[PDB]
Amino acid sequence: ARRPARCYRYQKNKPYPKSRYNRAVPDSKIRIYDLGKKKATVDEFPLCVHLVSNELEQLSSEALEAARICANKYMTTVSGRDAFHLRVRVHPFHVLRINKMLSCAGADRLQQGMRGAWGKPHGLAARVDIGQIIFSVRTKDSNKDVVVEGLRRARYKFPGQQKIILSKKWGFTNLDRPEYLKKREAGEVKDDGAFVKFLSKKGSLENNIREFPEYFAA
Amino acid sequence: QKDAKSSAYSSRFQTPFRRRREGKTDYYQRKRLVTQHKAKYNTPKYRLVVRFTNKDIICQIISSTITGDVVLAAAYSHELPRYGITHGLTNWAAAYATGLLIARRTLQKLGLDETYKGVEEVEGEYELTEAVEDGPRPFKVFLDIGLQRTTTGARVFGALKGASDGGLYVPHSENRFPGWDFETEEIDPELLRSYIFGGHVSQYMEELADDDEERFSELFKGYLADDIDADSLEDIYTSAHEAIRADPAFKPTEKKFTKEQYAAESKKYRQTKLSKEERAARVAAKIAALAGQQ
Amino acid sequence: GKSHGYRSRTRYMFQRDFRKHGAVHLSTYLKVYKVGDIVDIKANGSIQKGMPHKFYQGKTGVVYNVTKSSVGVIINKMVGNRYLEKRLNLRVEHIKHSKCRQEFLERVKANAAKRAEAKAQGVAVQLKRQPAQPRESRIVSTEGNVPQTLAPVPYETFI
Amino acid sequence: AKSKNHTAHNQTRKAHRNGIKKPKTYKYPSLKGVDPKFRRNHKHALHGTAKALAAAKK
Amino acid sequence: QNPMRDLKIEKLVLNISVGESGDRLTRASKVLEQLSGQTPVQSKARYTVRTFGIRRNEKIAVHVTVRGPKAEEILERGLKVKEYQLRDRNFSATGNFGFGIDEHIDLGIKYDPSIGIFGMDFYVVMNRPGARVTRRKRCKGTVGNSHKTTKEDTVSWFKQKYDADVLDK
RNA sequence: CGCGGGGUGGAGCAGCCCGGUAGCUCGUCGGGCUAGGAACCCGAAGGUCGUCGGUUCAAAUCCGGCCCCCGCAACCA
RNA sequence: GGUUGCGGCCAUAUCUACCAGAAAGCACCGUUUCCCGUCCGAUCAACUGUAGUUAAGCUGGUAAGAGCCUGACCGAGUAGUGUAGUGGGUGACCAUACGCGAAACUCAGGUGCUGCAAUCU
RNA sequence: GAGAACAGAAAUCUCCAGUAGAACAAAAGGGUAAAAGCCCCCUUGAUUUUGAUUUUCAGUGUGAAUACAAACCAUGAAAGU
RNA sequence: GCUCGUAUCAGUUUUAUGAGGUAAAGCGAAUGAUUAGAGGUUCCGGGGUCGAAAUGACCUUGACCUAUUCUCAAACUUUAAAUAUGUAAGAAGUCCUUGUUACUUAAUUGAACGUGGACAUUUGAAUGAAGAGCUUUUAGUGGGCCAUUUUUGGUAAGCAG
Repeated sequence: ARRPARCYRYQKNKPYPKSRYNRAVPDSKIRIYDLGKKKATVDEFPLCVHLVSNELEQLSSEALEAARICANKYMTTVSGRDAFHLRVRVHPFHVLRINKMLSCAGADRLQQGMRGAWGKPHGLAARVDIGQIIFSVRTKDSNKDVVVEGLRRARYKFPGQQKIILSKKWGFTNLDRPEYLKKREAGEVKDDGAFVKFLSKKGSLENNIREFPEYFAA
Repeated sequence: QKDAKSSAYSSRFQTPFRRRREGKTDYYQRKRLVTQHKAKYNTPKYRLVVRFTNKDIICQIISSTITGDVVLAAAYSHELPRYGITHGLTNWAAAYATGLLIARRTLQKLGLDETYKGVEEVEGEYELTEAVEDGPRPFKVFLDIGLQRTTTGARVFGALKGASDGGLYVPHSENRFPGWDFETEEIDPELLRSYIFGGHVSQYMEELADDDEERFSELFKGYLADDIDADSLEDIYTSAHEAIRADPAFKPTEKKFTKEQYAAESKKYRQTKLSKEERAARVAAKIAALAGQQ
Repeated sequence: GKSHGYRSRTRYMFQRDFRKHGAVHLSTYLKVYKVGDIVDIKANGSIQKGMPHKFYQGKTGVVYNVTKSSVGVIINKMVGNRYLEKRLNLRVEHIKHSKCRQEFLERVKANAAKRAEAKAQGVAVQLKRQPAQPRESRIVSTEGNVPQTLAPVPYETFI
Repeated sequence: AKSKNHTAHNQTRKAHRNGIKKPKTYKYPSLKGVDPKFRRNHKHALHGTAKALAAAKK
Repeated sequence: QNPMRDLKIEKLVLNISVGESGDRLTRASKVLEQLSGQTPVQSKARYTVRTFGIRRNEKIAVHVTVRGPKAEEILERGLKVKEYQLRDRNFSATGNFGFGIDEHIDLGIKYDPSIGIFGMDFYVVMNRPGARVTRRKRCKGTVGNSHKTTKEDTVSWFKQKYDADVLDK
């Protein structure tokens, strides 16, 4: 039995991470932050959809895991496992405390009241801000409705208000769609494992020649 | 794993002082050598800097300012041929002669030459420049040895002895001189005098002539060529002593040329930095050639 | 319990600097201080003798005493509802000259020079300083500078 | 019966009622705390200059 | 070019790391002293481990360093027991090399029942003129890449001198 | 619900605290002259310790994340 | 302009990898009787400056070099923040008014300067 | 990191890299690289006299500390400490 | 009350010059957290061919090397505000052959204190000044509480700080 999230919704305390001074806190309910075809190339999933926060509040690890499970389940049900890449982009680092006591008749016989009321760790939450992304799903443009609907389903597990925004960037890159297109029909971009490597006008020319040969051999 | 120097390492690296990187100056010792008593407001603290290169000795009387050090007078061993010492221009006797020359030069510059006449008849004994009654105190300098090793019988203390006998009041003990014995805490005046007057080289000459003629012909070849004998090098060292105490005025050289001529020739040879335009030209040529495969 | 030691809550105040640790360069020792000099106090974390208290970090005082490796500084400390005289015995590592007065001496020298020139000629020196005045009339042209009309931009996601 | 532990409330107003007027500065501040070697020489030199000034204008 | 950057032996270090201290180390020091013609120096443990039976500052080993023609003679008399057959594994990346031998009597030392049999580890530190730059006090420097000794030049020098041979692997 | 004991062969106890890691009881077949047996102890298998990151003194017992009464817990209303 | 001794500021000076260095200087370099110090003249000490070499150190040049430094209407008047309202919003928070105002990022340029003394085609 | 008999993850030896990621009696934070770390040599200033000063502060005390004065010593070649 | 009479001033700005490590920011910068994805031998793990012979040699999970910008820190930080904060803006000031000294200097070198000498009607920013400064003595009080903003404990409280 855990406390209702209305008791920890708001960012009342300073950040309280697990550290050398906490050193005994529960494990986060969410442990997997990448789902779907997370190994896909950047060219494969051009469209990106964000579920972003519109409130300054705390998102529980419990709620994060529930919403991630719900959205992943919906996308795998409707369009398939290898049709998308979902990234949970908030990690619960803030530790919530509880002043636990016996709850029974004659409870004042061991309570001690508010004396020594410092709490012990009992949960984890992610501290999110206005406009901060919570979920990021990259997929093909054919899967836009599927992905927005999966994010809309995930929205029900979260407190506060969230928005679904179609990113102007290419997938999980920080390049706009046409700017990335121009940089890719040029020779500046390179396929990494899952992200994109960039060519800059700095650094040693021998290393620049060794990498990105298509730009230079033009 | 030697070349693990990340950009973070190079960014957080704190480079030492330039002279500490060059390995020339000890700043821990320099602070105590240069930090003047504050109630002695601007009165300078004088260091007798002594340095020993290969085939040369550099003795300077140096004060300190914010903009940099200031030299009072300098005496190099390579100038001692003018006074009458050509060989062993770095040995202990030459260190003593250079110290004597720098002390005499400093006293000539300051006008403290007639007073504090120094020790003209040296005997290898321990003695400091005693201040005269009702008269100006002797010019006081402190020995600056730098990174050199303080050990008994060293030529830094040879230069120290030379300057102290020349007339400078430089505070020192006698237990770093040649002739000081560890078992019996006393100084051998005759051993110190022989080291002053070149006895430690004349003795080697005698022994080497007796036992190994090839070594004597190889080293001491200048001594042989000039026909200088072990009994006569003492005479030449004392003759240089009296000459130094006669005319220490420091006549410099002629340079055989002008600073402008030296500058023109050296600049003409020296490599010149590439301009930024030709730097970009080289880069773009590399793009056009190496990347294009001709 | 609570702790209020001499160097309490000085964790960052006496931290040396970024890439400025180690020995102290010799200009701080070659600088001289006379009685009456105005000096700023900024403690050197590396030197632990003659260290000012954390109250006097960033305070400016006047020298009243010069000793072998130290100066005595007069400071007016606010205690209660009044100012009290405090005399610190600090080291030159933590002591440094003040430019606040030096600007004023430069101005007084300039004022004397203008006074002399006035005694020579009488050309309305106007020694006194003045605050920034309201801007006078000017004429700005549009030749090669025709105004560019601007409008508020529409809102777009950017994310 | 717990009570209030500490507050600086009203303290600045109380100070500023008749408060933080600056310290009264004096020409010739006290020589206390000065180097006694300097103080000895200052006594001797002041004696000497008083004698010289008397000789100049007796 | 190669005016004076020809390889030479900077030093040769002979060490015997005895398990414990006492008579065993005393006799190891005796044999090392006899072989090197000079008193050796004994090295105490950096720290304590119970498995090896060593304590901190317990005089684990005895080693000596030699320079010059004596170093050359000891090196060749220790290569004889190897039959001039070393390995590129034995040769190091920094240009030095070494090899361990057992039964020191093979070097030409008669057996004594008290002293017993002792094994040592020869290590030759190879260099060229100019290491004073990195070993002196004033104006320290680091030798240039061209002047730096290497595994390849060391194995070449070792198979040229002593007309020896380095094993394939 | 109070830092209170381990989830160790099928069962209950060593070993956890000083480093090549099957220690007692049940069963299957021999031991062993037996006249069968009863008993005796010797061997074969049976615990890869409820389980994730280890910083490797080969760590999972001497780092940390979830259930179990106990050596027992009140106070005047 | 080169070099050295002593420095000031203490990376524009550091780090990596290649080149060049006339003269002098610096250096490596040669030796072990003395002073001296080591397991070891390797360091340190002394002596010769003679036997040799610019190989190294050192100096300089090169590099769409790392780092560092400087600047920018580069990002950005953004984040933040002092003051104000019987402003909005259930709230969380937010907008506006009068002011101050970043850091990261991007780009551009640079890669020691200088003092005292001595000295050199 | 590379290397050397036993010797291996850990014994001793050797080079390279190494901005301190070590150590500095203890808590933590500062600080320290030809040192404040490690090792060695010498030593007793952990001494005497009585004042001034900073912190807590009432500008009382106590504790601690700071810079001198007059001595007498230690160390070092010395500046100095 | 006293000494004086517009200053031996100021809960303010300005100008000049210090100090700070919070807000923010940062983590392809240190420390500590933290999510994913290329190649290399299994000495620097385990699961398998070419077995009575290695490190001719390849696939999976994972460990370390790289280049990676997913997210963070009250007891993390290169950077770093705003607001608050020290000092100065003159006549007790600025400059000159230095008269004294047992201090100091190699030294009539300095240090400190001085005589004498050059400098007002603009004596050196703004605004105000409703007099400035200085004592003596004594009352009551020494339970506080509320509001905006910053902020701690607590689910919170017309709660506690």
